[PDB]
Amino acid sequence: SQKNGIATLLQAEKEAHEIVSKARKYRQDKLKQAKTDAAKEIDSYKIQKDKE
Amino acid sequence: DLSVRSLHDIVKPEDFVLNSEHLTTVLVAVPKSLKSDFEKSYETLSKNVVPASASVIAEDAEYVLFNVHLFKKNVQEFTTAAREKKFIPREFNYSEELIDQLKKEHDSAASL
Amino acid sequence: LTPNQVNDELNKMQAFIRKEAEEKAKEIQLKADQEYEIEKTNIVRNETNNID
Repeated sequence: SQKNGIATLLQAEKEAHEIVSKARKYRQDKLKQAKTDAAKEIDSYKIQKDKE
Repeated sequence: DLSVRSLHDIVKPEDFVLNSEHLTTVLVAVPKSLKSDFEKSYETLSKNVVPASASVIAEDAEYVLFNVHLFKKNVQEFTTAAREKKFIPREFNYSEELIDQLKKEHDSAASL
Repeated sequence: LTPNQVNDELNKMQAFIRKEAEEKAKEIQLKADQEYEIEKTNIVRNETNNID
């Protein structure tokens, strides 16, 4: 057969697809928020110098 | 010869479940007399065997055919052992893009 | 052997697939945090000099 020790592995690898997709999504979100923080901290630094 | 013939009626998804890889199958063709070397090696052969992957699958009355599904990490042991138990190394899988080639070529040769 | 113990090894393998997926996702998150920090610091350093 092919339904013993495989279909359970099929569900396992579908869960693997889901988990790796989660990790990818966290990669993109971390990158995006990294750039956002980089752009906003410099903005605050700028709003300091005009007041200076 | 029944060992060199390119089979086109036993390869199927139901025995070649080509999907997200977990296993590694292989076809076997052994004479009838040596059937004890494989039958009595039902599960002492090695680890990582697949249930119903050694039971009766197909018999040609001269060779016996199965689908030896071993996992995708411990292929080394059975690959090494295949050279001392007379296993045919013809790596076949469910791939119509090659199955159709032989039939089309034979018919075209006859027609030409 | 008996079909049950090979089934126990099968269970070990369903556990293995998910364990490996979780491990790789964890490593992905770790390197995600590292790139978070480094990328955020880069533009911060650059602009702290440009605005100066």
